[PDB]
Amino acid sequence: PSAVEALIETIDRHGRVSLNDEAKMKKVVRTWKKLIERDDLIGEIGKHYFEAPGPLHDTYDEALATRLVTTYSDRGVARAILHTRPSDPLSKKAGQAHRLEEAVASLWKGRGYTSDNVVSSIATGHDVDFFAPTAFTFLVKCVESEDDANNAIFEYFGSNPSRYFSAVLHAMEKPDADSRVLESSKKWMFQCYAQKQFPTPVFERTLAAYQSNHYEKLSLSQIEELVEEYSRIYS
Amino acid sequence: HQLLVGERDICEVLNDDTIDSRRFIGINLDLYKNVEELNISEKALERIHDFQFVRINGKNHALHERLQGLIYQSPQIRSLHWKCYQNICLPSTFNSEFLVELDMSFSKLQKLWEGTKQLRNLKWMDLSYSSYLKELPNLSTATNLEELKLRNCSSLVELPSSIEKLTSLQILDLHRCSSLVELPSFGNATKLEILNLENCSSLVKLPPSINANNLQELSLTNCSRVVELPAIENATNLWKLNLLNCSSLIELPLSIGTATNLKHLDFRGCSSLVKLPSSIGDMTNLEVFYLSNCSNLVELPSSIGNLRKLTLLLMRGCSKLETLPTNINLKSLHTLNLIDCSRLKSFPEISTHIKYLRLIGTAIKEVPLSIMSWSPLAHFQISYFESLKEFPHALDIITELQLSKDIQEVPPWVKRMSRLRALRLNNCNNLVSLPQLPDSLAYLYADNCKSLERLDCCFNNPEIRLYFPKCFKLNQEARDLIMHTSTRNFAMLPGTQVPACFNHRATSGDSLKIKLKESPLPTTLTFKACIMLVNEEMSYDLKSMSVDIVIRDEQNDLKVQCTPSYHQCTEIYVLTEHIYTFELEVEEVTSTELVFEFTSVNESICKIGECGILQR
Repeated sequence: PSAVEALIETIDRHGRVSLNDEAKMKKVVRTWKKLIERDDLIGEIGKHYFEAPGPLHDTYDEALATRLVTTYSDRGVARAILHTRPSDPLSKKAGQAHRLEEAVASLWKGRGYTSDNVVSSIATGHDVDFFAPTAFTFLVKCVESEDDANNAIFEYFGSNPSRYFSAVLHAMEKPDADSRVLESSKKWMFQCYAQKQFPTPVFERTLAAYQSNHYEKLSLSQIEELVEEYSRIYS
Repeated sequence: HQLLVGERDICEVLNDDTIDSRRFIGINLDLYKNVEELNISEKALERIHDFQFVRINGKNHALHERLQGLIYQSPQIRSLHWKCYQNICLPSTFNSEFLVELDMSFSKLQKLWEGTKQLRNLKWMDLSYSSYLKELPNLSTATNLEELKLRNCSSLVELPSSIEKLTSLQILDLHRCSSLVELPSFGNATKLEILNLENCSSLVKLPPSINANNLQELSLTNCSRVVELPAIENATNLWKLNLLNCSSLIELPLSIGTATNLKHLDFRGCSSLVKLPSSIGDMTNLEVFYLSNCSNLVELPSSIGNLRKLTLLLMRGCSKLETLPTNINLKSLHTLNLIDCSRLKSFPEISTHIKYLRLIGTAIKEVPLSIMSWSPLAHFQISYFESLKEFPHALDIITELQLSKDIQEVPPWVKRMSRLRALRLNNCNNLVSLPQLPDSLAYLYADNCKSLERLDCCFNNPEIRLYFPKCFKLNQEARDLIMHTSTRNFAMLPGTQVPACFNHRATSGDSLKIKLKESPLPTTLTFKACIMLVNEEMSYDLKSMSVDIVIRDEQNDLKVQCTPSYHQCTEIYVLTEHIYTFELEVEEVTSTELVFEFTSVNESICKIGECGILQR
């Protein structure tokens, strides 16, 4: 058959077959890549799923996002979004990918997800992955403000500045890391300890106490970077 | 060419004082490993060997002083790609006469050049993610330029005044230049092909007009301070035009309707947009047309009738909207989405083939006698008003009702209402009882009724969803009916423990042991499950819940099949102290005891706690 009919029947079969978690995490990416291959697929399938019986939506993209999230779980959709980022943002593939990602973000907002639900859905297991740009931008999309996204990541680490700083330092090494945003997160942590009127030089011993899932235990307590910088940025 | 792929393993070749250093047209480096300076002899810094294709992949916080010595001394540098440049400015010795491409996709530059240099044959300049850039050079004498991709340059305060002379520009990506406050006039022959200004939170002014004969995309998706929009002269082949969240936009260019091939128009969030232009109807093939939260949009132009291809007309929260156009018949309209339009005050009669008519929150208060001439409505939703009894032609077509907060009693004539498939009560703070509902009912969303103690019905639709969130006042015969109504969908109820009717209770977890009531003389068996959720932080708005079900036998090991095998509802609420029930269907099991493991998809939103079942 054609591409639209084949992809629709694939999505329906996957939805009703009640497949394994690893099977869904593997098939969501294949379906997702099939979706963004050409620019006349998202619209046509969205229009088809809009008219089909069920709940009523406001857009076609919302209908497609609802069906995708229902078939492959909230974590499967996030997995497909993070691992299917095309290279050139001005291409047709990138446009379709952004359409799908924004539809899913609005879907999650419409269900009253908090920052913690979104972070736990994106969560992959490695604490460094939350600061990769392809995940940080989606998180900011879902929470609407970088401060709230940073707070959500900080709380997901058990409110532990040691783990947070280790993750940010590891994200510094990343090749395509938007260093401005990484310094924005580091500056946010410094600030949230700063205006608190907690300008004690003991920030060193607070970090030492908060340090020893599991993570790289920064032994590099950055007595200047993570201390002298706090020393002369404020007070 | 065949690139000299090397990672710190070409730097030894350049130390040789022989002519072997010369005759290297292309150099390709990868400096992921950190080092301040490449181990190069000072004698090789004197040699003036030239490079034409330079492709260097830099490293953060590693300013290679010597690598800049050998590279930029090359006179004929045709191409240049230095990711993570890590220097304040390009060296003053650079000769860019023959430059054809430039690409510094991550950088710490602050101004490229001191003075107006020669860019006669520059054709590409990508400076993306140069967050520390302060100003572009004097882009005059850059006539042959084609693309200028300044994506995500946060600190770029202003574009050069000499942009008018880029008579060959095709692409100008200024995606998230959050500090740019003015877009200079472009010129009479540039003919931009992609004008991308997506997230310019501080952009104010725009060119008075731009040539648009060859224009396909024009994105302003969060420009919150764009006062007006440049005139789009021809736009014969626009493909994309979205002005999402563009508040402060007062009007629209009157030439927007010249785009005769545009097929989707999105103005969601465009607050303070007073009126659409009268040329909107000139658009052909315009299929999807979004408006949402468009406050101050007081009228919708009557030129719409020319569209002939419109399919979806979304209009939510259009508070100031007063009068839709009359005496039109949109041939191919499919859904008219008019929700929360407070000041509508008049029925929407603009088509005859509408299939989804959503009219909730509108102060309509009448229904015309002309609807029997319309095509059958698959979804006609109107918020209930008291003076609805006078319209017997509106009762048999209606599909969804919605009682308001200040409803003293649901009218007894709802039973006459034939094709009703839902009845949503929204915090009916002064109610007592619910009458008999029509048997076509398939949804009952009693959201937060403070007092709904009595239910006086017997639902007989096999697929009905009796959701009663936060509806505490309920006599036990009502709670018995909600739980024991035979439906193949969910059912909500406020509760604190799984009731006693579900005998085979089990602790908080996913392991239920039940025993067959007898030797299974009936082949099939029917189970009614009950489920609470683990107490955990719950958002006041959590609205999605799905469940997986797996049945395995322990006396004999075999994964017995289950017929429903999952329940999913995207409208149900997720609340802690609430009881969720559903139905189960099984084969003829040769065993005598079975194990039910009620898991839940999306373990990161809600987990199943106490859950006991029963056999019918």
